[PDB]
Amino acid sequence: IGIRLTLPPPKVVDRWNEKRAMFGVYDNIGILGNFEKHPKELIRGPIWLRGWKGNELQRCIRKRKMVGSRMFADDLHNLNKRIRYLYKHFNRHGKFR
Amino acid sequence: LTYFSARKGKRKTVKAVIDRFLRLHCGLWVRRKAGYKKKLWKKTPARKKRLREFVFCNKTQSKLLDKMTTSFWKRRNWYVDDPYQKYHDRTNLKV
Amino acid sequence: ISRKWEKKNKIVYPPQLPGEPRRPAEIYHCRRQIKYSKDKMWYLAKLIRGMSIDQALAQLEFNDKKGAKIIKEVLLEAQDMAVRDHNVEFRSNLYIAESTSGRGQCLKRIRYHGRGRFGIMEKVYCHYFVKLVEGPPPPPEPPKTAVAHAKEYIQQLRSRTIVHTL
Amino acid sequence: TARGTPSRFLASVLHNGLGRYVQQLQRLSFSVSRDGASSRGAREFVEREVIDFARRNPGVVIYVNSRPCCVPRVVAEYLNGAVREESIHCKSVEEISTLVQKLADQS
Amino acid sequence: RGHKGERQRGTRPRLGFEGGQTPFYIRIPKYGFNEGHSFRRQYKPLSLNRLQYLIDLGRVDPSQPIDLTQLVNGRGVTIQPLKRDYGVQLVEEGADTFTAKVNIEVQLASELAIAAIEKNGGVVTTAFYDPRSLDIVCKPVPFFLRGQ
Amino acid sequence: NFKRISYAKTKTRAEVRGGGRKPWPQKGTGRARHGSIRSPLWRGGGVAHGPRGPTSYYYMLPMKVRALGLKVALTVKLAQDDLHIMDSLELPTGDPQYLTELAHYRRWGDSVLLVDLTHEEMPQSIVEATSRLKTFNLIPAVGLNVHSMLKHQTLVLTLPTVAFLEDKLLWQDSRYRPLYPFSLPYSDFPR
Amino acid sequence: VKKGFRAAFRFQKELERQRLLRCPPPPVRRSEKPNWDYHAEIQAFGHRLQENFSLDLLKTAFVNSCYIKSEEAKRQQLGI
Amino acid sequence: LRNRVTDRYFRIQEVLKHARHFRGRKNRCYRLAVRTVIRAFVKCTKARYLKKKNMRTLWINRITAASQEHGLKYPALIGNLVKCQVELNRKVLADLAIYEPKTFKSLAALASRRRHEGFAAALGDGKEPEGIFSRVVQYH
Amino acid sequence: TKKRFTPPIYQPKFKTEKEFMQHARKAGLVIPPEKSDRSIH
RNA sequence: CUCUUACUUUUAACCAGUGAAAUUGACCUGCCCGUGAAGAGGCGGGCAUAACACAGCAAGACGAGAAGACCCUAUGGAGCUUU
RNA sequence: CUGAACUCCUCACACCCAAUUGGACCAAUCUAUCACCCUAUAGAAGAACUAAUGUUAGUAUAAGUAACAUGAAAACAUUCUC
RNA sequence: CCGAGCCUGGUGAUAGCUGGUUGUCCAAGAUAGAAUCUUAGUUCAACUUUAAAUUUGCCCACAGAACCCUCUAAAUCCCCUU
RNA sequence: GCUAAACCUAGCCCCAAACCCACUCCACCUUACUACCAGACAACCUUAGCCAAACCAUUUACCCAAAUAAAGUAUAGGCGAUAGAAAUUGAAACCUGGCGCAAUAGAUAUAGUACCGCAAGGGAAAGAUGAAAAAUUAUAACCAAGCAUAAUAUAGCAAGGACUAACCCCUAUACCUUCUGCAUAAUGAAUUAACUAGAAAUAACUUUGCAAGGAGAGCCAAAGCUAAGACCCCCGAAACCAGACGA
Ligand SMILES: [K+]
Ligand SMILES: [K+]
Ligand SMILES: [K+]
Ligand SMILES: [K+]
Ligand SMILES: [K+]
Ligand SMILES: [K+]
Ligand SMILES: [K+]
Ligand SMILES: [K+]
Ligand SMILES: [K+]
Ligand SMILES: [K+]
Ligand SMILES: [K+]
Ligand SMILES: [K+]
Ligand SMILES: [Mg+2]
Ligand SMILES: [Mg+2]
Ligand SMILES: [Mg+2]
Ligand SMILES: [Mg+2]
Ligand SMILES: [Mg+2]
Ligand SMILES: [Mg+2]
Ligand SMILES: [Mg+2]
Ligand SMILES: [Mg+2]
Ligand SMILES: [Mg+2]
Ligand SMILES: [Mg+2]
Ligand SMILES: [Mg+2]
Ligand SMILES: [Mg+2]
Ligand SMILES: [Mg+2]
Ligand SMILES: [Mg+2]
Ligand SMILES: [Mg+2]
Ligand SMILES: [Mg+2]
Ligand SMILES: [Mg+2]
Ligand SMILES: [Mg+2]
Ligand SMILES: [Mg+2]
Ligand SMILES: [Mg+2]
Ligand SMILES: [Mg+2]
Ligand SMILES: [Mg+2]
Ligand SMILES: [Mg+2]
Ligand SMILES: [Mg+2]
Ligand SMILES: [Mg+2]
Ligand SMILES: [Mg+2]
Ligand SMILES: [Mg+2]
Ligand SMILES: [Mg+2]
Ligand SMILES: [Mg+2]
Ligand SMILES: [Mg+2]
Ligand SMILES: [Mg+2]
Ligand SMILES: [Mg+2]
Ligand SMILES: [Mg+2]
Ligand SMILES: [Mg+2]
Ligand SMILES: [Mg+2]
Ligand SMILES: [Mg+2]
Ligand SMILES: [Mg+2]
Ligand SMILES: [Mg+2]
Repeated sequence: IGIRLTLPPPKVVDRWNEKRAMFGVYDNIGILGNFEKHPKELIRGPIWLRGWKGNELQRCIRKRKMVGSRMFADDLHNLNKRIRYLYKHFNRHGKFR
Repeated sequence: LTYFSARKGKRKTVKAVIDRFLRLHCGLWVRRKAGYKKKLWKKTPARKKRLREFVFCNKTQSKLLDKMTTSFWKRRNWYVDDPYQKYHDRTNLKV
Repeated sequence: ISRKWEKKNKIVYPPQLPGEPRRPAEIYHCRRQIKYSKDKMWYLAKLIRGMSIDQALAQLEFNDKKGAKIIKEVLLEAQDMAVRDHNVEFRSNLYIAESTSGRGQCLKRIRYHGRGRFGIMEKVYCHYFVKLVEGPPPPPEPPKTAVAHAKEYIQQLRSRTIVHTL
Repeated sequence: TARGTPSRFLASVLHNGLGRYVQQLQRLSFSVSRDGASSRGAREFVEREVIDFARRNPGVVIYVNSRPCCVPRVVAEYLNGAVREESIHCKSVEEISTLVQKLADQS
Repeated sequence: RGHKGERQRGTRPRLGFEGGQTPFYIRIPKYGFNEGHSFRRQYKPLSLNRLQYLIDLGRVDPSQPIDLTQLVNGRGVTIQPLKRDYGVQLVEEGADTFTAKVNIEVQLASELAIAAIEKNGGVVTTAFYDPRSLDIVCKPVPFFLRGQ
Repeated sequence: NFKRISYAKTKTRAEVRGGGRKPWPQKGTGRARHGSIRSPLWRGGGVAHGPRGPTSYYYMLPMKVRALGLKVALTVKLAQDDLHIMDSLELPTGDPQYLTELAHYRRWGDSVLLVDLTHEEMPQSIVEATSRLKTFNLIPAVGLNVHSMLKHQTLVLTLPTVAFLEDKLLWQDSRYRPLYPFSLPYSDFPR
Repeated sequence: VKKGFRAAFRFQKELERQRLLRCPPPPVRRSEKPNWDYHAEIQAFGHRLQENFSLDLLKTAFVNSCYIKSEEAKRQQLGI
Repeated sequence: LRNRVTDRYFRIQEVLKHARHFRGRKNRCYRLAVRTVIRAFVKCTKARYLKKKNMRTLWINRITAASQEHGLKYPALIGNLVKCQVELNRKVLADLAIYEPKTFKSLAALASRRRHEGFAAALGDGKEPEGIFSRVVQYH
Repeated sequence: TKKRFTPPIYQPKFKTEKEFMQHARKAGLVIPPEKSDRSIH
């Protein structure tokens, strides 16, 4: 019980496909491109996360002022509550002061 | 103390420390004496003399005050004709 | 669910050699999902365990329990199934080798109690397994006699060594 | 465990050492991999150590089967019929040289 | 985390709370150590040792007038106008060994530093740059990209 | 990791539907005390400490460090006899089988990275042979990276590319500290 | 279903061992099993016992009449 | 990434294999067997001090019995064999009493001889010389 | 999950097709004729 | 009540059918004295001791049930009154 | 004379303190590159349960216990008792 | 289950209080006290842990440390040598 | 040997992109889903409190129209807790992807259904053959607890040391939590499976790079500076406030 009786289907991986064979290309676009472009501009994803790093409270604060006017009402309400909970935890709870 | 502000997400400074203490770049904190303006008519000149003296703080106090202030108050400033300019660096200090 | 008991009557043994002894015939049969308790049925399968086919049918024919009328029906159709399908010459030359009960898939209903309380009762079900073997019932083992008790005791006194030495 | 395990009395194989000593280790079967980091220590043992180990033990037949494998093992068979299987997975040459010699010394 | 209390439950009081007695940072009187710190003028010191070192390496040419821009372009100083910096003050350190004929412009200068430059045949002048102009003089190129 | 963005996310006990009502009274029932049916202890409850994506892993090594790793990769390829200099990447035919038989006769390896100076001046002969192959990839000199050099066994550079690389990598060894981004006008940059 | 391969592979090995115990296979000759060289196993036989056997003679000491008679039966069926 | 324990079956079998011979539910239920497997390992680890103690207790009981057959007590045999420079331990002596009875009587007769020489010397004031079996070999 | 409750064997009594259709009428089980171009071979 | 008794019915117990609940660390679950988180089936010294069901009893398992409602504590609540 | 984990003897040695603190290893999972009967070096993380009157589900104990049910005969027509 | 209804939301309310807190192995490791609407807590010290720097530390010889005064106390402080 | 066990899909999550937005007929604001009669009722108005301040009473962050920086600076404040700008500066932008979950997970979801509630409202559970079932006397077995095959024999946390030998001999006061201290007759636990709990700044340390300079404008700097690594859990009240639903 809790463990499968048969072996799973093999996990076949193509190590020489397009995405793996051309990974890392143009990462030094700045050094070798006379600094016309910056590597962070090659990052794709949420517009509030491109070329930026932070903790959950920092990520949530950044999302609310960058795309908060476009968020769904229910999702925005949960975001504000998440920021309230994290504000109390980080600034009032913990082992160190 | 506020470790993460709700708008910027950065540490704040306690402004009750800035109105009482002075930090030398070396890491020392200078303060006044509690009671240097209270009931001078019942105190001796010797006691009043050491009450209006600017004294230093210890390790435990200075480490606390360093946590209650940000890096802006730890930078090296070059004010013009500062009375404490010569005190921002230690000399002939070992260990 | 498991249904291995029905697959044991499908094994085909290789032809025996001329000098080998006659192999007794084995007949497996069962009945599934009987509306009866396995604990109550166990007392009936324990009764005929080791009996002959004709003696077991006589004890189950005058028993007042409901399981008796069910087992007797399973024995009658295993008796015919033996001679018809498993090449058994005499229908009376059979004995109960194995007879036990198993738990079946049971249901769950609610039993109401006082003060707005409730219990969960289960409509119990059971299986019955039987194995018939060709031949007469193996003779019962005689009770141990005083000669065997003494013969065993003297054997323990002779098997004792000097312990914790060379 | 003692109560959770079996036991035996101290004994020998065919009163060994009484008239002459006969090495009980009879066969060694290595399974190394041409490629594989797990078998690195086993490959270096086959280049310099196994040949010199066979010169000292001429009564032991050593088989080296180089095949694809993730866990290399050495199988030791003894005169009495016992078979002990062991793994040399990610073991240095010094660890495998003392292991094989342990197998030769046992009964 | 320890056993029970506020230690294990993460409910310690704030930093600086001494358990109820008037804290240390509160029982000390107030004095104007840093009163108006944001409106004081600062001047990055430029020693004659530093200046002579920049000239011996070719990072600042003495054949042309030396102003605030050429010093920054040569990585001799780092001005922070946003940090209430108003320029550089020429200090007298390295006056004895200083040997160079230059035309330098510095917002502040000591009486001894002037003597060292006027002894070797040079000229020193003091000029004022406001915070806006001070940002343009140090980094002209970013200002020429504003179309102003 | 610098361009990685994890999209995994879970819902906390505050985001699971319902779970506002206290299941049963605090005392008397003889059961454990619970405030909501969506706490982590429950089946269908929130995740106590789970992923809170989208999460970013962005960070930057110093320019001089990233430029130095290229020197080491270019040095290790040569020391291990895995670097091959060319004068031009022009093949006689656009047959991909020719480029494969050519790397096997010279014993290059199973994977080869061909580096050209620009993306527009690439001969069409080599563009038609590497577009159909998987281990014979063609990149411009601007797309050179430590990861692709380590993934591929053999590195092939043209003479123009070599001069291009030395200029870029040696400019870090002799340059002032930046006053403003190198994308803005400078006295002697670019060239 | 849990993702992974190591535990399932390790569980298949235990099932085989359980199956062998429940249904142990019939014994077979060691020569039929892998890793066997008759010429190398018979030389060690002597060296193991510290005796200077003669291979030509020792190889005929293990050949039995019953084996020769059967070895011929196999050829006759195949006409060889 | 959600990770789950996939090999929890083997983690509990390496504990239950040591509980197979227990009685009751603590031979198949991990929660119960784990607490009894741990008590078994502690008992086996502390039992190595009892084994050595109970052996010497057994040897002494067997030597005491073999010495009374010759009219001796355990202290008079051990103490007077040491006085004859005979360094034989309890293990060997008890083994000799079972498998070499004629040699054990020779050791008891020796102890009784050395014991009687001690009394004779206690009656004199040193003038009389030491006994033949009371002499001590010196090692330089 | 993984729950299926099965009843004991029913063992239909009537084998003939007529009785099945004769008993399907008493039970109201209407079985309309089939419609298919494919036939067995 | 002295001072209880007899009978009927229900319950009961046996046969048949159906089939709950609180409870349960594991148990191969004795007595006396003593000991000890100060009141022992489990420790120490003694005595007792083949195994097993059914029906009764309520001395013990500090028996089950309800995170004591009495009392105290919390810089914990609430209702009422007030110069 | 008996008597320890004290001490000696053969061999080996990091291998018996709560909170706290320091350090050396590691299961499984995903990713990169290897490997190819199940592994390696690294990078990541919803990364490890004998205990929360814990959550859900399954099955036991109590327990085959408590408790539950159908007026009588007969030809199943009918009659009789209450 | 009205000394004041129920539902949802604020809400993951708060709780110095109780309970719970998941792989292996080794190591160091029991603490004068002060303040506090504070004594069921906390901060400072003290003890304790780790890294680093440097030079003394422990044990202790003479000599030396009060009159007033009842126990003319056991002792302590200081302290080279070792 | 029963009970069971085992599976991989259904679909979901997070981004990106793109603004979004119906219909057969009939019926539906009266007691909705009801063919047909005299009417004139009409919408707008500071959220509070929990919480923090170790009580509490002024006060206590909540997108408000550009990322960064200026800056946690000016400034506000039982000047306590905490709150907190601007001038000015000025960046990039190719939907069709995932070091996301895989039936106790992931949407509550097979469904806002069943069921509960007068109402507002609350709110589930689960499925699995095969190319073919017009091959169903089919897809082997081996695995939790619970039982069965197979009741029990002096004596005792149930074992260990052992032993020819299961037991007999000797030795041994369950675990966790909580405590000055628990075999304690103090707490919790029938058992199996699965689920179920340490989140981060300041400085400092370690290992690279460059070096009186460091950093991919901002910032630091009297050997510093850049980058990385590594430290701060879970469940639980009675309550308080707002807006609805109820005689
Ligand atoms: K904190
Ligand atoms: K009567
Ligand atoms: K009782
Ligand atoms: K009670
Ligand atoms: K408690
Ligand atoms: K308290
Ligand atoms: K309060
Ligand atoms: K659900
Ligand atoms: K507990
Ligand atoms: K107690
Ligand atoms: K209690
Ligand atoms: K207890
Ligand atoms: Mg009712
Ligand atoms: Mg606790
Ligand atoms: Mg405490
Ligand atoms: Mg909620
Ligand atoms: Mg709550
Ligand atoms: Mg969920
Ligand atoms: Mg009954
Ligand atoms: Mg209980
Ligand atoms: Mg007592
Ligand atoms: Mg009874
Ligand atoms: Mg008890
Ligand atoms: Mg209580
Ligand atoms: Mg309150
Ligand atoms: Mg001893
Ligand atoms: Mg010792
Ligand atoms: Mg040691
Ligand atoms: Mg491993
Ligand atoms: Mg976890
Ligand atoms: Mg578990
Ligand atoms: Mg639990
Ligand atoms: Mg009963
Ligand atoms: Mg009854
Ligand atoms: Mg809480
Ligand atoms: Mg220690
Ligand atoms: Mg006070
Ligand atoms: Mg001294
Ligand atoms: Mg408060
Ligand atoms: Mg209060
Ligand atoms: Mg679901
Ligand atoms: Mg089982
Ligand atoms: Mg006993
Ligand atoms: Mg107490
Ligand atoms: Mg005790
Ligand atoms: Mg208590
Ligand atoms: Mg952390
Ligand atoms: Mg209030
Ligand atoms: Mg209200
Ligand atoms: Mg009414």
